[PDB]
Amino acid sequence: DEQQRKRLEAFLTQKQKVGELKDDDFEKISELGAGNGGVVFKVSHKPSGLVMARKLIHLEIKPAIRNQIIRELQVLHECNSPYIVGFYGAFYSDGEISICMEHMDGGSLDQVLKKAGRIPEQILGKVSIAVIKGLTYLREKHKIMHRDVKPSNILVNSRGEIKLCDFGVSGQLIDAMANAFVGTRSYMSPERLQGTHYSVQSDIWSMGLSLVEMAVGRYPIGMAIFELLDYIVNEPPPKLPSGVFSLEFQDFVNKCLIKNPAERADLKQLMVHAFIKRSDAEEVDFAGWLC
Amino acid sequence: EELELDEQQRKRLEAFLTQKQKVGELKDDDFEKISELGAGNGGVVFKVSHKPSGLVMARKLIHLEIKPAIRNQIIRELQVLHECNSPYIVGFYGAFYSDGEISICMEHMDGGSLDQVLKKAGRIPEQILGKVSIAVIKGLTYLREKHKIMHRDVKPSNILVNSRGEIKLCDFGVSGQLIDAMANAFVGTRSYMSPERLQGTHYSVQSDIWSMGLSLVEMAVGRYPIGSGSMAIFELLDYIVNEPPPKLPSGVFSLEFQDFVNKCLIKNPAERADLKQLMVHAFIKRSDAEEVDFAGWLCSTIGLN
Amino acid sequence: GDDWEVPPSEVQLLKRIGTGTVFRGRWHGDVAVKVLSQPTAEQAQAFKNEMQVLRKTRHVNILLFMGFMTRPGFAIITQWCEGSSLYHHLHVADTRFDMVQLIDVARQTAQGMDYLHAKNIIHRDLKSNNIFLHEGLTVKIGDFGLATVKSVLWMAAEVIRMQDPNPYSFQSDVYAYGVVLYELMTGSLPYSHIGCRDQIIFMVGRGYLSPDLSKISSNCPKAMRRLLSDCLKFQREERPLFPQILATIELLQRSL
Amino acid sequence: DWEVPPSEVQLLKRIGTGSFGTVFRGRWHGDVAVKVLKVSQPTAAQAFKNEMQVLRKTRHVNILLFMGFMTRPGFAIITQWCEGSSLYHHLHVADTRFDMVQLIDVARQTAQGMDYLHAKNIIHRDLKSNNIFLHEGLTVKIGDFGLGSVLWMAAEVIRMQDPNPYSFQSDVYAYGVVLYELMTGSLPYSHIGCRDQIIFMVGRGYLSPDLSKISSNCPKAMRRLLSDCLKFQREERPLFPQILATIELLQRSL
Ligand SMILES: CNS(=O)(=O)Nc1nccc(Cc2c(C)c3ccc(Oc4ncccc4F)cc3oc2=O)c1F
Ligand SMILES: CNS(=O)(=O)Nc1nccc(Cc2c(C)c3ccc(Oc4ncccc4F)cc3oc2=O)c1F
Ligand SMILES: Nc1ncnc2c1ncn2[C@@H]1O[C@H](COP(=O)(O)OP(=O)(O)NP(=O)(O)O)[C@@H](O)[C@H]1O
Ligand SMILES: Nc1ncnc2c1ncn2[C@@H]1O[C@H](COP(=O)(O)OP(=O)(O)NP(=O)(O)O)[C@@H](O)[C@H]1O
Ligand SMILES: [Mg+2]
Ligand SMILES: [Mg+2]
Repeated sequence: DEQQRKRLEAFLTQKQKVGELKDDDFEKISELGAGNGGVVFKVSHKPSGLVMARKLIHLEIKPAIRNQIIRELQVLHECNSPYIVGFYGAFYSDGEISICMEHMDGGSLDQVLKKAGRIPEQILGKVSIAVIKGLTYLREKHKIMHRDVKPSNILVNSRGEIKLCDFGVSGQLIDAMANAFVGTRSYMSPERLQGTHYSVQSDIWSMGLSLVEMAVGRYPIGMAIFELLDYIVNEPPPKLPSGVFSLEFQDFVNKCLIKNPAERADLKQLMVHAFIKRSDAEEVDFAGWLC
Repeated sequence: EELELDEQQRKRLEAFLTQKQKVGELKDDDFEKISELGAGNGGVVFKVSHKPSGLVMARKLIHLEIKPAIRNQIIRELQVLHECNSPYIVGFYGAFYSDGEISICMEHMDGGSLDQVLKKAGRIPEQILGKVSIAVIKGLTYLREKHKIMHRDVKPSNILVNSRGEIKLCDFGVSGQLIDAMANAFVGTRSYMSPERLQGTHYSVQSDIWSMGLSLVEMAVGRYPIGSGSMAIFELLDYIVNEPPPKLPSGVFSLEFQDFVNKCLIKNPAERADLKQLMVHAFIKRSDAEEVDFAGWLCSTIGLN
Repeated sequence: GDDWEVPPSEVQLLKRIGTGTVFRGRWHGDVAVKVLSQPTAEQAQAFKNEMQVLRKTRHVNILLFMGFMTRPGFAIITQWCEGSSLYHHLHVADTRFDMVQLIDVARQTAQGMDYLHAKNIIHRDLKSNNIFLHEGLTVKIGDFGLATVKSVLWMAAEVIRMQDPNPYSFQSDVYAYGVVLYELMTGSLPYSHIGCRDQIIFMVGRGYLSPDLSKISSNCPKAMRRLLSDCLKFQREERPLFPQILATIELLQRSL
Repeated sequence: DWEVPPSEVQLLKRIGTGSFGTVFRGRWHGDVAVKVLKVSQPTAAQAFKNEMQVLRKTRHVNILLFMGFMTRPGFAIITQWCEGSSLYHHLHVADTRFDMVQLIDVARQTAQGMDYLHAKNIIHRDLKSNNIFLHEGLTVKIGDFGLGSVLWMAAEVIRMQDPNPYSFQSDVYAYGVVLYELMTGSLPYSHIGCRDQIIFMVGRGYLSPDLSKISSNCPKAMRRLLSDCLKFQREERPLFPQILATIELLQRSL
């Protein structure tokens, strides 16, 4: 819309004064969080005067494989969308890869969920819309996937923006980050967990599991990680309780957690679902609820 | 005159040389150990059987970490011992190198060394020591006249005896390289070294004469006479150079024997007696005339080892 | 025990090597200083273990523990190894190794692991990154921060499941050694194209995925392929122990 | 604990017999060296276990790796197996070609190991080129410490009169003779055939190594360090913190 068009042009104007990023140009502000393969810090870039989120990923790889990943992410320069986090640059230096992106002062919904206890349904409707629109942008404009939808990768800011991050843009970085330690939680669809055949329908599963988690404030499957993986493959999916949440939102997560990817809803069906069109009509003060 | 052999001596020497011809080349695999005869600062001696000929030999093994050329030169210099044939010198069969050990195969003496006999006898009688003094003087004279070789290591452990009554010398400096290679040694416990050599003079047989006299005193009283009580090698080396020489007690031993060791223990090598004066000394002249059954005393009174 | 503590005044730190954090240092010569500051009640028991495990190791194929520091924080001092890790030689620098060398590195790694197991030590974290080729010749096994006394690419299935009685065992170390064998014989890491991490976890844990032994080099002998596959077996009960691994390697070495 | 059951160890070829015992190449989790001590009947025993507690204090790359001990059937020490030769063998037997940069490196590594031992309150008591192994032809390994040959013995050790004849300084003098071997390529008193003469003179001060054989390529600071280590009075000899620092500062100024 008019506001989103102005913010994107404003971000593109600030992005033009960035250029090349090097290690010596930064000063760390604070540590935002760390995960299975990376740690994120709030940094100040003195050459342009911009605050950014700097993700550091450690990788000992051959020189050719290292050069491939750096330019495999330059596609992010074309991922300009109100539901996708912006991109400044990425560079390697002495075993670690730094990825500079737009700072989100609200953090991830995983951090916001821990403070709120539970995220209200009206807020989750605005969240569901941005995730569907963000995935649709990546599928039609860039013909890739997200591969890693979860509350840890859904970022928010004071201005009320909802954007996504940490999706598969560099394929060998995907294979390189497979050499990682045993994770702590699972958000993969059972067919993704099982074997090779999969599609973008698993992203819908991962946000469906994310919606249920943020709605009740509890990881809904349930243990060591393998037992969780076996539960996703075997047992039926979780669902929200009956009395609390609306049947529209109940029917939304059930069609998003249907185990078969062919019976599960597509991004075209969820766009015109009863729960999505209802919350888009709702006027919710998302910026105020976050701040 | 005194390098001459009697009929029994000349028969035994030709008998040894006859046994020696049937030996030939020596190899490690031809030997089997019978018993260990003893060990020293750097060497160990075994009683061994040479299978091809059936001869019993004494096999001294000396461990040396030296260049292969020095090893070959030591073996090459020990071939002189083939020419050291004397009734007062231990026989020699051959020398070879194997497993880092230079092996010296020599005549076996079933009576052992006088250092072993002294421990059994407590004290060696003067009449026996007279025949010992004769064999050392004649043995040194043979080395100096026939080969111009000095002994450099006269002491009771290197005076060997056998059941036939023979008294022979062993472990003398025939190989100058073996002398140098065995200088890198470990500290000893005793010394029969002359004070002039402990200080730095060029080597002379007068040093061996001192070592003989010091040995005679030890075997006569049954105690190492240099030092006090115990002492370490350096303190003993101090006595030899500074303190006056030792002497036999006056009461029991004859004045001839007392004067014989004193002329051997004069600390100045120029005034010390040489091998010609001691040969015509009263103790030696008296002892050579005495009829002493040494083979009987060794076999019957002491035993064999 | 305390005789291995080193005062910080005696130790000098030089160049930072990487990330705890490792420094090249000086304490009676070149050393490595791993700075693991006020310890939590459990990490003290943890540092009490890596140090206690290291204090029980006296073997040429185990990284030489030299001492520890308690100030400003806990730190471990070891020998300084010259060269690179086996991971660096195989997956970074593309080092030209003969087949006799690869078998020798496999033999030395089994030599160190056999020593650890004889001391009832389960390394629990054997990987190519923790194997150092000192002077390009001698294997040095390190990183005992997870070792105990009695990534997923080197993890056995029973450890990835965490359900079976005593998941970590000698056999779980053997599987990790088997993946190291896969690196030596294939020159690459296992599952080098499957992008989904949890897939690897669930598939390997269930048995639906295993290292692809078709990438084994042509010059790898048949006895080395069987030893490789025997160390990678799904059921830990059938994987051989390091005494048998050593006898197998010493057998194939004896005749080229 | 570091005691090893004798059933776990297989003895192979005998390597040689030293002053302390006989060394065999053995097998115990790889190649090992097993020194079987002299006597078999164990008198007293605790001294052996006390000596083993000294070897247990050493964890240094320039110190021979102690691996374990055996109390049955006799007393035995298990160490790492050094592939290669001793420094004595390299210098006086094989005549190996070393540059001065390598000789000072061996001298530095030997000082590095001795500095560690003395920092651990360990007097070697028997340092010599025979007990220095060039492992892999690269790394110095010092062995047979805290458990000799006259050529490395100080005068106060020869006399055995002064209080505490064995000290750090007696180890320094032994290190000085090793320096003499490295700088001259030969043993001290190369042509003095009488063992007893070599002993009596050195103990009194009348004899000392011949610094005229020191190669011209030897730096002047090394010759001074060598002569300081060979000083007759033990009180005037430098300790290994100074010896090591002197070499390490000299090397930086090549
Ligand atoms: C459990 N999921 S999985 O098993 O499917 N594996 C994987 N999933 C998903 C992705 C990857 C790898 C990857 C990652 C992690 C990545 C992270 C950041 C990035 O920058 C920005 N991104 C978006 C907005 C702004 C940015 F600055 C690019 C990235 O590009 C990547 O490709 C995986 F390995
Ligand atoms: C304390 N005095 S000292 O310091 O001068 N050292 C030395 N003294 C004297 C000599 C030497 C070297 C030496 C040795 C030791 C030696 C040993 C046995 C040998 O076999 C036979 N021997 C005699 C008869 C028959 C043999 F088969 C020949 C030997 O030939 C040798 O040359 C010394 F090192
Ligand atoms: N040919 C031999 N026949 C019999 N016993 C011998 C013979 N040679 C040596 N022995 C014995 O072996 C023992 C040890 O010999 P050895 O190694 O020479 O000791 P050592 O004479 O005291 N030291 P050294 O100075 O080299 O002569 C001697 O004490 C003798 O009893
Ligand atoms: N760790 C070892 N690895 C290989 N060879 C060894 C080792 N320790 C000793 N040796 C060898 O074993 C033999 C005997 O050694 P040893 O018993 O120490 O006598 P030594 O070193 O010559 N004199 P000493 O050390 O005073 O007893 C020599 O050939 C040494 O090189
Ligand atoms: Mg002798
Ligand atoms: Mg030794």
